Amino acid sequence: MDEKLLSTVLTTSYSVIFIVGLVGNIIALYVFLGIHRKRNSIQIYLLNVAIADLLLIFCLPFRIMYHINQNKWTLGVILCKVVGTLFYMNMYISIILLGFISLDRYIKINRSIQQRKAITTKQSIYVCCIVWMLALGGFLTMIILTLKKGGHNSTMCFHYRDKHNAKGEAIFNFILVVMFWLIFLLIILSYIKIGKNLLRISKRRSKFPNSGKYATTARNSFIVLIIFTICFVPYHAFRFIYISSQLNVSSCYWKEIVHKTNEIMLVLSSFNSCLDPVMYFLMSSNIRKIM
Amino acid sequence: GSELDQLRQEAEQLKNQIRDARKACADATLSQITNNIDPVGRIQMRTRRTLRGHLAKIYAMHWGTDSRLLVSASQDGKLIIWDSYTTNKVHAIPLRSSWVMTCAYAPSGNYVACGGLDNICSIYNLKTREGNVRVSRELAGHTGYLSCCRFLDDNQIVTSSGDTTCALWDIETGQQTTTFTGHTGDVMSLSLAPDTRLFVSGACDASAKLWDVREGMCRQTFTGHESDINAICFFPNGNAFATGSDDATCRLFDLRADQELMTYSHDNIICGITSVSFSKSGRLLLAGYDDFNCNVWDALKADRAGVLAGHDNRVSCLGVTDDGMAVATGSWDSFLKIWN
Amino acid sequence: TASIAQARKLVEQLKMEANIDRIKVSKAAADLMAYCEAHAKEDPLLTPVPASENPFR
Amino acid sequence: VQLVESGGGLVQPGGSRKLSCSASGFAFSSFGMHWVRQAPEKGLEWVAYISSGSGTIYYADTVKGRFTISRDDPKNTLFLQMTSLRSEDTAMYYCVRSIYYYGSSPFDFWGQGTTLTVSSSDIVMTQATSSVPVTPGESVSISCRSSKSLLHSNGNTYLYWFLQRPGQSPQLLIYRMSNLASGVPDRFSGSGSGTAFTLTISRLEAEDVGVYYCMQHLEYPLTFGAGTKLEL
Amino acid sequence: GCTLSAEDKAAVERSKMIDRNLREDGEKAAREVKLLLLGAGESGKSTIVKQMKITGIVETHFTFKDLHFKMFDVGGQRSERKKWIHCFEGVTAIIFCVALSDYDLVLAEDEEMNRMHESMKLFDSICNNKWFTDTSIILFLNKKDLFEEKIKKSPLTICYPEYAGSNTYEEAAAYIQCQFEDLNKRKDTKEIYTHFTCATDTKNVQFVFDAVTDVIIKNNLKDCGLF
Ligand SMILES: CCCCCCCC/C=C\CCCCCCCC(=O)OC[C@H](O)COP(=O)(O)OC[C@H](N)C(=O)O
Repeated sequence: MDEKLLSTVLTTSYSVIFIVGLVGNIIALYVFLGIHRKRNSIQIYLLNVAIADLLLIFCLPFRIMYHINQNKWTLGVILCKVVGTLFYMNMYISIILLGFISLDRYIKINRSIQQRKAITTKQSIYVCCIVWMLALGGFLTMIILTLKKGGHNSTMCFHYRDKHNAKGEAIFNFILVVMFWLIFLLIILSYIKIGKNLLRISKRRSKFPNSGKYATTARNSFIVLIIFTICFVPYHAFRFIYISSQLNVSSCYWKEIVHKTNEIMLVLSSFNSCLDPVMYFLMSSNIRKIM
Repeated sequence: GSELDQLRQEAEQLKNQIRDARKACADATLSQITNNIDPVGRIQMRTRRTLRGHLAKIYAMHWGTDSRLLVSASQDGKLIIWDSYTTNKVHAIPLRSSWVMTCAYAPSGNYVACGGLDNICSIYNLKTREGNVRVSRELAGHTGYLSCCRFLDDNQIVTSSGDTTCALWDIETGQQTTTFTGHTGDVMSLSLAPDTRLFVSGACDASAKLWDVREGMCRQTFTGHESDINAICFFPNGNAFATGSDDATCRLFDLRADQELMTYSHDNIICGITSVSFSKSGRLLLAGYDDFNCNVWDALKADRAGVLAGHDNRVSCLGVTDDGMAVATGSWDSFLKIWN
Repeated sequence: TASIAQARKLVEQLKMEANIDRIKVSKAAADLMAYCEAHAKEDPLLTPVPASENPFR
Repeated sequence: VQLVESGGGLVQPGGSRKLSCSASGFAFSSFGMHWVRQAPEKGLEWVAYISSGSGTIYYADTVKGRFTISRDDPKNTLFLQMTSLRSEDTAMYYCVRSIYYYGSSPFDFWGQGTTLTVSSSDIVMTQATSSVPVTPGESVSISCRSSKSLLHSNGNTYLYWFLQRPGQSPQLLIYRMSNLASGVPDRFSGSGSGTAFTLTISRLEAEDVGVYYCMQHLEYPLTFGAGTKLEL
Repeated sequence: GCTLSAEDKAAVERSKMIDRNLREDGEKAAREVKLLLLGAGESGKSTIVKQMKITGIVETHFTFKDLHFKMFDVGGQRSERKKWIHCFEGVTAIIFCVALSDYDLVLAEDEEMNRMHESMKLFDSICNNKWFTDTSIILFLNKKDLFEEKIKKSPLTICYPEYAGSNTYEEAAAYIQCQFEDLNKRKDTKEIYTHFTCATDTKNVQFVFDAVTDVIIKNNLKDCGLF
C-alpha cells in the first residue's frame, strides 16, 4: 500500500489551482454586484456559479495540507467527511447550473428572430433557491447517514475506502452519474443548434461586412462546448468502472491503478472548475472593454 | 441711427441706475447676521413606503391637498394616483400622448392637469357619475413643449411652455385670458404665491421674473445664474423664493430687497439641480440633483445637513406635504420613495 | 422701421422696474429669522415627533 | 344610469327561478353588486354580494347553499338563480351597485325592484322609535343603536342612513355616519358616538315622508335596522 | 390581513386588478419597434414617409409582415434640442435623410456656408451625442436622379475643392458615402446604414425591415453574453 512520487504532482497542481482560482473568483465576484445594476437571468446564474465555486475552492487547502506534511490526517473523521461532501455538492451544483445556463441560452437566440422577450426573467431566482435548498437537504441527509454507522479511524482521509458491503452509499453515487449523462446531451444539442443557426444567419447575406455574427457562432460557443466535452466527460466516464470496483474486489494492483486514475480525473475536474470563471472576461466584449 | 443710439444709451443708463439702486440698499449679509444662532444638528431620514408599478422614467409628481394622495406621470403612457398611507392605487389614466412632462393636482381634488411636448394641456375629471375618469377639456394655443402647469381654482390654470410665453387659461371657455411675454429663452418652471395673486417663473436665459395675475405685466427680474434654471419654489412666508440651476448652484432671492441673499454650493458637486423644495417652517431646503441622490441644506447657514441616498438613477421630481409630515421623491428608475 | 418698437418696449419695461421701493437687507434677514424661530415648533421634520403620531410608522 | 330587473311571478313551492337585471349608463365592470330583499310590510334584508371580476362572493346564512349569483360583463347582466323556494321567499328584490376605494360612497343606485310571490356573531341593529307624528317646520331626530361598536382603529364608523318614500325605491342619505351624499339637501345631518347614532332633519316639507333605516357595514353579513315611520 | 375591515380588502382587490391590467398592457408595448426621424427640414423626409406611409410630435403607426413600427417625426418643433432629446434615449433607430443635390445649393439666409456642410455638421452632432452612444442610425440618400442629371453641368470640386476623381456617378457616390461614414467616432458600438432611395416602396420597406431585424438580433446576442 505504497503511494510515493505521486503526492508531489498533486501538491504542485493544487497549489497553483488554489491561488489562480481564488484570484479569478475574487476579481469576478463583485462584477455582478458592482457596475451591473439590472441583472439578467444569465448574470444571476453566473453569479451563483461563482458563489458555488468559491466554496469549492475553500476545500482545496485542507487536501493540500493533508498531502504536504506526510499523507496523514490529524483532525478527525468528521471534518474529512464534511469537506468531501461540500466538495462533491459544489461540483454537482456547478454542473447543474451550467446545464441550466445552456438551456436558457438556447431560447433567447432561437426566439429573437421575431421580437424580444418579456419580464419572464424572474424564474431564475426560484430555480436557484429550490436547487440550493435541495443541495442543502442532500448534504444534511448524507452527513446524518454517514455518521450513523461509525467504525472509522482518524488516519483514513481522502483515500480509497475498503468496500461497500454496507450498501447505501455507493447506490446514491450511481444516481449522480446518470444525471450527468442527460445534462451533457442537452448542453451539446443546445450549443450545436445555436452554432448552426447563427452560422446560417451569418450566411444568406453578403452586402454588409457583417463579421460579428461570424466570430460568436464559431469562436465562442464551439470553444465552450469543446472545453466542457473534453474536460468533464473523462471523470464521469471513468466513474462507471470505479463503482463496480467498490462492489467487487480484486488484486491490490488494480485497486491502486484505478484509484490513481480516479484521482487524476478529480484534478482535471478541479482544473476545469477553475478555468470556468476566466472565460467570461474574454468572451464578453463590454466586460473586456471595461476591464 | 440717432434713434437707435439714443434708445441704446437710455437702456444702458436705466440698467446702470437699477444696478446702483440695488447696490445702495446692500449694508450687510444674511450669513453674518445669522451666524449667532445655534446651528441644527444632522438630520436622519429613513424610507417608509416604496411605490412601484411604473415601467418608464417618472417625470412629474404633485402632492394632494389632504397630505394623503398623490399623482405620478411617466413616459409609459399612464398617470397613476397613489394612496401613500397604504400604498394602494386609486386610479390609472391612460394618456393619448406618451411624451408627458408635467402634471398637477387640483386644490379641491376634483381635477387633474396633464401635459408636455404636445402643445396640448388636458384636464381630467375624477368625480364622475359614470364611475370612470374622462378628459373634460383640451387647451391648445402654444407653439412649444409644455413644461409646467398649476391650478388656481376649478376654472383657472396657469401654464408655461417652450415658446418663451406663459398663459392664464379659462377651462369653461378655453381661451387665453392673459399672456405673459418677455423671456428670451425657454420657460422651464413656475411657482405660485400662497395667496394666488402673483407667481414667478424661471427661464433658460439664466433669469427669473415676477409676474402679476390680475394686472398682466412683469414686475421684477432676478439674475445671477450662469446656466439654465430648472426649478423654483416660493418660501412659506411668501416674500422670497429659491432657484436651482445646472451649474451645481442654488440661490435664494428676496422680492422686497430685489437682490441675492444666500448661495448654496459645494466643491464636490459638479452636476445639475433638477428639483428644489422647501419645508413647512422654511428651515430645510431640499435639492434633488442628477447625481442619483438628494441633498438637504440649512436655509439660514448654507450648510449641508443630510443626503437622501437610495435612488439608482436621476432624481427628477420632489414634493413636500402641506403639513410637513413626509417628503416624496421620484426618479428615472420608475420608483417613488417616501422619507420622514 | 421695425426694431424701433421693440426698443421702445424694452426701454419702457426697464423704466417700469426702476421705480420700486426697496428695503435694507438686514430688515429682511431679521424678518426671515423671526418667522423661522416662530414656526420652528410646528415642523415635524426638524423636530422628530414620537412614533405614536407618525402615520407612516 | 339605470338598473332594470325582471324575473318575477308566482310559482309553486317546488321550482327554480332566475332573476335577471341589466345596467345601462355606467361602467358595469367597475361596480360590485348586492341583492337586497324586502318582505311585505317589513324591513330590508341583505341577500348576496358579488365583487368586480367575480373575486369574492358572499351569501346570507338564510340562503347559503341555495342561491347562486352570476355576472356577465360582456352583456352587462346580473343573474340570481334560486333552486328551492319555501313560503318565506315572497318579497321585493332590488339590485344595488357599490364601488369601494378611498373616498368612495357605496350604495348609490338601488334599482327599481321586482315582486316575487310563492303560493302554499352577527351585529344587532336597533331603532329607537317606530312612528313619530310631526308637522312641517320643526326638526326631527331619529336614534339608532348597535350591539357592537362600529368604530375601527383607523377612525372610520361604518354607518349608513336610507330613506324609502311611499312607492319609491330607497336612496342613500348619509354614509359613514358623517359624510353627506350627493344630491341631498344640506339640512340632513348625522352624528353620534360608539353604539349610539342620531339623524337630525330641519325645515321639513310635505314631500319628506317615509321610513328611515340605519345599516352597519363593519363586517359581513350586513344587518339592516328596523323601520321608523313619519307622518305629515 | 386580520386588522383590515370589509371596506379595505375590496380596495386591495381593486389595486391588484389595476396592477394586473398594467402588467398586461406593459408587455404589449415592448413588442413594437420605435423609430425616430431626423433630417435637414427640406432634405426629403416627407417623400420618404410618403413611400412607406400606411403639432410638435408626429406619430406614424404601421405594420408589415406581422411587425409593428411607430415612427416619431419631430420636424415641426422649433425649440432647444438639448432640453428634450433625452426623451428619445430608448429608440430603436434614428433615420437621417440627405439630399444628393444640395452640394451646389446654399443656405437661404447666408451663401457663405453650403447645405452639404450644414447636413454634415448635423449628422456629426447627432451621431456623437452622449445619449445615442449605442443607437443605430439609418442614413438615406435621396434625390439621386436629379443629382445624376446635374452632375455633368457642375463638377463636385465646387463642394469639395480637394476631390480629384473621374467626376462620374459611381466615384461621386462612393466619395460621398465614404465622407459620411468617416464622421463616426466610435466605430465599435454603432454602425451607419446607407441606402439610395428608389421609386419602389418594397425596396425601402425591405431594407428597413432587414436593418431593424439585424439591430434587434445583434442587441439580443450582446445581452445573451455570447457576443
Ligand atoms: C437535486 C440534485 C442537486 C443537488 C445534488 C445534491 C446531492 C448530491 C451532492 C452532494 C452529495 C454529498 C456527498 C454524497 C454523495 C456524493 C459523494 C459520493 O459519491 O461519495 C463521496 C463520499 O463522501 C466519499 O468521499 P471520500 O473523501 O471519502 O473519497 C472519495 C473518493 N475520491 C472516491 O471517489 O471514492
